[PDB]
Amino acid sequence: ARDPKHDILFEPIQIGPKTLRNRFYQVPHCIGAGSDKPGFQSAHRSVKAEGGWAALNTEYCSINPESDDTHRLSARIWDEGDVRNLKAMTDEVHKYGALAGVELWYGGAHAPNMESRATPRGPSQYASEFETLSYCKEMDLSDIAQVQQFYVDAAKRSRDAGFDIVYVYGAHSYLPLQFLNPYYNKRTDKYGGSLENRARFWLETLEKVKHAVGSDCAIATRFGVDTVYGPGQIEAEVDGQKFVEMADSLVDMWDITIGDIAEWGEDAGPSRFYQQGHTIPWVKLVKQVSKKPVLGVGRYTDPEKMIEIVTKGYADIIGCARPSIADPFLPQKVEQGRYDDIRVCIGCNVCISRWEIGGPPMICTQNATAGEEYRRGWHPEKFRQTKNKDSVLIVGAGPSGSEAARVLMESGYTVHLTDTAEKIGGHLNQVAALPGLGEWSYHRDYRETQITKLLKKNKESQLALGQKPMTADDVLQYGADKVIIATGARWNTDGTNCLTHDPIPGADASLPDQLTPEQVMDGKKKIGKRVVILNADTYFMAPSLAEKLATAGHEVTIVSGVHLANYMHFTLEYPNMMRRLHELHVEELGDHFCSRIEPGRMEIYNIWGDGSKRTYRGPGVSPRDANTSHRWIEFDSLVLVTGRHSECTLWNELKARESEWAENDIKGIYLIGDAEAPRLIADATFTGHRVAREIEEANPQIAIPYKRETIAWGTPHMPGGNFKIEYKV
Amino acid sequence: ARDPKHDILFEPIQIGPKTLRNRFYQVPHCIGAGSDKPGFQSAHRSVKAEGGWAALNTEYCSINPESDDTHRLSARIWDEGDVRNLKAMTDEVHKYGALAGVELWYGGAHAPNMESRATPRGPSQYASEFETLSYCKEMDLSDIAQVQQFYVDAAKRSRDAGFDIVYVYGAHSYLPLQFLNPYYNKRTDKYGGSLENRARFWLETLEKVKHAVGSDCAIATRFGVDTVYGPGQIEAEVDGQKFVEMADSLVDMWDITIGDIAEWGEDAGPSRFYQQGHTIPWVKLVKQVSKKPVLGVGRYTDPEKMIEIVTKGYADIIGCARPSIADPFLPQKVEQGRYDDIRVCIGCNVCISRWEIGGPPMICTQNATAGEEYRRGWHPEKFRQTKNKDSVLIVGAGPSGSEAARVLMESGYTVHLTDTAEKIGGHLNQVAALPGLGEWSYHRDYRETQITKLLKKNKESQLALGQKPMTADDVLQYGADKVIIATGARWNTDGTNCLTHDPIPGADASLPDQLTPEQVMDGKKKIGKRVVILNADTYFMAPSLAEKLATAGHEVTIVSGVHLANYMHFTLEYPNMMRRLHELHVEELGDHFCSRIEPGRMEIYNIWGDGSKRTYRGPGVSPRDANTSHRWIEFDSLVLVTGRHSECTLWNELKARESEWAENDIKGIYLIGDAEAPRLIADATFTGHRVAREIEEANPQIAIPYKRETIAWGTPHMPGGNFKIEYKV
Ligand SMILES: Cc1cc2nc3c(=O)[nH]c(=O)nc-3n(C[C@H](O)[C@H](O)[C@H](O)COP(=O)(O)O)c2cc1C
Ligand SMILES: Cc1cc2nc3c(=O)[nH]c(=O)nc-3n(C[C@H](O)[C@H](O)[C@H](O)COP(=O)(O)O)c2cc1C
Ligand SMILES: Nc1ncnc2c1ncn2[C@@H]1O[C@H](COP(=O)(O)OP(=O)(O)O)[C@@H](O)[C@H]1O
Ligand SMILES: Nc1ncnc2c1ncn2[C@@H]1O[C@H](COP(=O)(O)OP(=O)(O)O)[C@@H](O)[C@H]1O
Ligand code: SF4
Ligand code: SF4
Repeated sequence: ARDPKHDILFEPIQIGPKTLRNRFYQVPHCIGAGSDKPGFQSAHRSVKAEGGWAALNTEYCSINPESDDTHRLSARIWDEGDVRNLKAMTDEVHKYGALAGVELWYGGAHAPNMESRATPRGPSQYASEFETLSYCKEMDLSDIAQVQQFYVDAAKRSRDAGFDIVYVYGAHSYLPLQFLNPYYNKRTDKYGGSLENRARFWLETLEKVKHAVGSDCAIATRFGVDTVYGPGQIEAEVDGQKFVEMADSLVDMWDITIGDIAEWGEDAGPSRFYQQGHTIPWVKLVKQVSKKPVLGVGRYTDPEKMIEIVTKGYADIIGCARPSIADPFLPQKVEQGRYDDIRVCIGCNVCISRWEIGGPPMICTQNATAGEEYRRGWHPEKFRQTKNKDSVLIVGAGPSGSEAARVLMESGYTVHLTDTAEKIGGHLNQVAALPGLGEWSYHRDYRETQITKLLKKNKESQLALGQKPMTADDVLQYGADKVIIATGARWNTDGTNCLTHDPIPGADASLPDQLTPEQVMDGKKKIGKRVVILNADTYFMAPSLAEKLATAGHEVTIVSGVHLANYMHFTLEYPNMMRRLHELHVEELGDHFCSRIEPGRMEIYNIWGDGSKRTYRGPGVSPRDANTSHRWIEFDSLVLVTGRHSECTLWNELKARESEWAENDIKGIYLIGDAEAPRLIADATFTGHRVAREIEEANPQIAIPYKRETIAWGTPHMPGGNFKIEYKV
Repeated sequence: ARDPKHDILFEPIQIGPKTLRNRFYQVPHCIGAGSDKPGFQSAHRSVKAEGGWAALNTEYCSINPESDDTHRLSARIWDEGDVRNLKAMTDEVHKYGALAGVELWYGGAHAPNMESRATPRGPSQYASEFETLSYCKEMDLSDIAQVQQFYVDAAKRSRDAGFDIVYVYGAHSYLPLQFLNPYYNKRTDKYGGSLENRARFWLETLEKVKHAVGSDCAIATRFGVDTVYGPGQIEAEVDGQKFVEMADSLVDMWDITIGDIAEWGEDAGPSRFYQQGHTIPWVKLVKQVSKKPVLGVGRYTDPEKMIEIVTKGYADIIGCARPSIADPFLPQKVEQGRYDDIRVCIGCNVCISRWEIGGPPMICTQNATAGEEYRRGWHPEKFRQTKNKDSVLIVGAGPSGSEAARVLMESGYTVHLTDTAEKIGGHLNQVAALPGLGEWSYHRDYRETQITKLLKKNKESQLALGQKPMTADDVLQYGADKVIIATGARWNTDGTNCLTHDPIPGADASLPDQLTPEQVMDGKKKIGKRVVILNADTYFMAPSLAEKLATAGHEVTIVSGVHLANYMHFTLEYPNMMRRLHELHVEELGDHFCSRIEPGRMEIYNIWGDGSKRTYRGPGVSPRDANTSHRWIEFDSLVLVTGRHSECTLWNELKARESEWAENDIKGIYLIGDAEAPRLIADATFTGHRVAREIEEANPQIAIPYKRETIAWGTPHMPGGNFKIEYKV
């Protein structure tokens, strides 16, 4: 039963001519579908509609070809073909009684236009601080009228597509905000200077959009109320609140964010730096002066926090993006009082990293069905029930093993999950202990909670933790119909890395002065004062250990052969991470790797040290002059973060003795997660989810085909268009 | 008439059961089309078929979902949908009497599989040196059987699609090469160790493919004969030649390359480092031991060079990739003796940069129609003729103005091209003078040659160089019906940059100790010993100037607020560029920018110097602790490379006096190229080509829409498939 305190979250709220059934609102957010993958777009949004969310929005939607984000993927409302594709989403969302919204976007120079090759226009000419080679043309008065017209035309197509909510997008430093912000706007005419002038472009656009579709659609505006850069850009109590007062009568609802685009991690707060509700100080400032419904994201996943902001008058609606990805059924579970079934977002930003990389579909660390709803037919809360009585033994309870266990149990199988470790979680139990990664434990907390309750539904299922390591013989005679090996991976101990694919002479983590990430995290092995971290990995391990060690008083130097924290650019953690390492005085030696290690010292070299000229000098000799940049640096302790290797000995033994499987009535043994190949936690979780869903297929080791959303030759995107080659001659 | 010496280039050559009509062969190369953009794929290849190329190949073609290059785009031959889409290309190519080929690809860990989420397999487990977070599973004997079967199935699907040539792709360190190369292969079974064991995987695969389609298709293999890393990887005179001897009986033709994947710029040699025929020393070693037709790329654009390699026995066929993109009609022009009509590739690698970025379609600096054949209907050699007598005045003869002039003249308009400069080329004349960029001149040599020739066909047209700068009055009273302003851009002189969008206090290129790129290239202003280059641009200017000054004896330090030469990662010039700067002792100070400048000194700061923690402290106050990393550095001369701005003064005046156009019989004035917004030379060229093609449209300032190749909701990619959402429950 739902706690009566949460009843307020289920009261309807009027937004202009529309009514939200409850206070759960999915703000606009990327998923890697746009108007190019209609199935993905409709399935992902409609499951949330089924899940109870009051309104579902598309991601930023380009109003015209001159605002093309390629290589990144945005939605598009350019023509009739887009209207058709996007309607599939509004139709499916309406089916479950929810509203559908679109976020009208024009990016200025922030849009690289790599597909269209068109020229972006802006208030003044500038080179984007995000897309450094992208420049825009300064707009004259007719340019302004024309772009405003693009918005009107787009709003009209949106109504045709079935959208109930139309946004004039002014967050993440996009067009309307560029005119408002002096950082971009250097004009001296009526569209620049004073706030009245700087606000003019936005005010006129809102008015024109309202005039065109305001009777049929709710007009909302997304606004970056503070750029969080201090004086120089937008400040909430200066221009921020004043603009709200000015535009209040034209808008039906305010959707608030903070930050710009280069650092939008200030908005999409990674759990590494920000807790739930991190945006409250800025968001509440809007309610204070607005007379319209206000909402502002803040990684809300806890109903207690949700009621707090609402009853305290900080917001009227609960806007979420990531929380809705991790759990499309969040509203329903709160309504039904099923608090323990809520799959809480861990704020890892891996979903976002996909958008930033440009082009690939979204994936989620918690929800392995995100992005898979349409192409694989995986509903996050509905599982195909087994008709047989097969039992499954799962060796390893990490992200992959525990997810496979959870899905199989949900499907009705009898499962036996075992691990030598005392708790479910595998390597993730160590990872969440790294500085700032505490919330990543929700991944294992959820699986622990779920597996425990699922055990009550089938007494033949068993959970055996803190056990002795399973052996080949133990597995063969266990008596399970099928076996899933999810034994994980370990960090290399001999220097093996992606640059050479070979060990490094002198690297041995069993030595007193060398450690692996595991040895550092266990905290038993002593670590000297001067620490050198040798890195060949582009994600979080090296910087996280550097932070941990520096805060403990060690002198840290990171020698990196690959771009340090590269992947963190995509998760939006990079800027604050660099600032953190800087305040801790961590020295970084990029573009360098190690050729040999000795006790207390190592020889490093610049990776660009070979001669620039290539000459054919015959066999046995390099075609470039020798690298002579080698130099030795000393250390008290050397931490090796060179790469990982699959722990697949058990698997290898079982495979060698495959002929014995039949004799023991073993129908199949499958290898998943890091034990198959070291992966991102999200993908490790996915492999477990997949073998569980496809356990009855011919070969669960390899995935069955998924529906592909690619154009079919002979079918034009434009209704009634000619698909054939036509040269203009 | 064609020079008799070039007759040999038109002799047919037998490759297995197929015959090449001449020696012009387009090797496989990316274009950003794959199987996702069938129109782009068929049009781009067929124009070359019409241009006389004997055979046209697709780019690398994935044989199975576990070799998915997303975010990069490759062709795919996974199912019937792909066969349908790819057949569009083979049909169109056959229409012009040419053969079509497909390059079967399996990438190992080099394929990040971001769309499929599948696990790649390889000879041993390793983390790709290219995709550092991508690991593969070590293959057992059944894995090997299964992957070889993938190739067979792909080959069979290829034959169904109408391909005449089927490749087993073993270049760029892909699968077959991974088994042959000790760098990847650490196996101890019959597939590792000795050369015969290392070659086993490739040999078996070739044999199975030949057996499956060898009677209907020619079997070719692409091979990286030398990884150009010296001992440790493949060496031409060691394993290289021997593998050729072993496989010779199985292949119908050898397609040779050099280098790996991380640095394939060694293969696709940038003119900055390599001249035409740079691969010869390696390629010739193959013909030395082979009995089958050999071909090896080398940026061949000159017929004199083409006949040299053939008559000297270095190769039997002329394989080209880039030269075919710059000029789809290269073969026909040679055949007809029209040597001066050949549009020579400048080896800028901008086409390639688009593939590396991942997702965007290809563009060409020389050929503005590349990628536009299908979507815009632009044929590179056919222009729609005008039916009126309009004359067009073009102010500025740089990349944009000269291309607009060329296309207008080809279309039959009377054109008046003028510039204050002595010759055609604009800023490109200074750029080609930078160290190693000499071949970029071909862009202006081509336009100079064509314009000169086109003037002869219309005596009303005129070329006026070395003139006084055109003023608004001059333009208004000139007498032309339409005017095109192509006045270019200039580098900023006040420190204005993408980071702040404002000038830097103390920045003034008129002072004796500060210079702009133009001042450095003119070589008149004196430059002191210690030079500091302040950079905020991510392409070639800062590195090139640094090289130029260092070779001249100056002590150079580059202070960069953006990732130095980032765009060069995409053009494949980065590795050799960094080695060059290192040899020249150029110091780099990344992650730093400039707050203020004084005579002989500048104050710099670390861009990550602000506090990592964000706290709301009200208006007027920054939410982060202040950056205190500021320090002063000295210099004798400071070179400013902070950004560019459009030179649009003339345009602005004309627009202000728009009311005067009608009375002077001026129908319209258009702004193109860098004057509209600083662009890459390729896009500047594109703007000129576009206004020219659309001069008769309602508004030539804005492009008319192009055909979009996006799926239409309601049409499944799989023929006979269901497009509706279907959950597996
Ligand atoms: C995968 C992803 C992509 C995003 N892209 C958009 C976008 O298209 N448009 C937009 O206005 N905001 C975008 N957002 C930002 C979200 O709207 C939101 O402001 C952010 O995720 C914080 O909300 P949350 O803390 O509830 O996730 C994106 C967020 C996510 C998760
Ligand atoms: C735009 C582009 C993409 C490429 N992609 C491929 C590819 O898919 N498969 C392949 O084997 N080679 C690829 N290449 C490499 C070319 O096949 C060729 O080896 C290289 O460009 C050198 O030939 P050229 O000097 O005549 O251009 C690519 C080259 C270009 C120009
Ligand atoms: N022989 C074994 N018997 C039981 N548990 C094992 C055995 N070998 C490894 N494990 C357990 O398997 C788990 C693997 O988890 P983890 O490394 O997180 O992998 P993944 O990320 O693939 O889920 C670890 O908790 C480890 O204790
Ligand atoms: N007022 C003018 N009259 C004539 N030519 C001009 C005038 N202003 C600039 N130019 C010329 O216009 C040309 C612009 O070329 P460029 O900078 O290469 O631009 P783009 O790359 O756009 O073609 C330069 O050669 C410059 O001399
Ligand atoms: S990928 Fe991570 S941050 Fe994104 S919704 Fe999932 S758990 Fe949340
Ligand atoms: S973009 Fe450059 S390197 Fe590529 S085909 Fe064109 S001129 Fe050649």
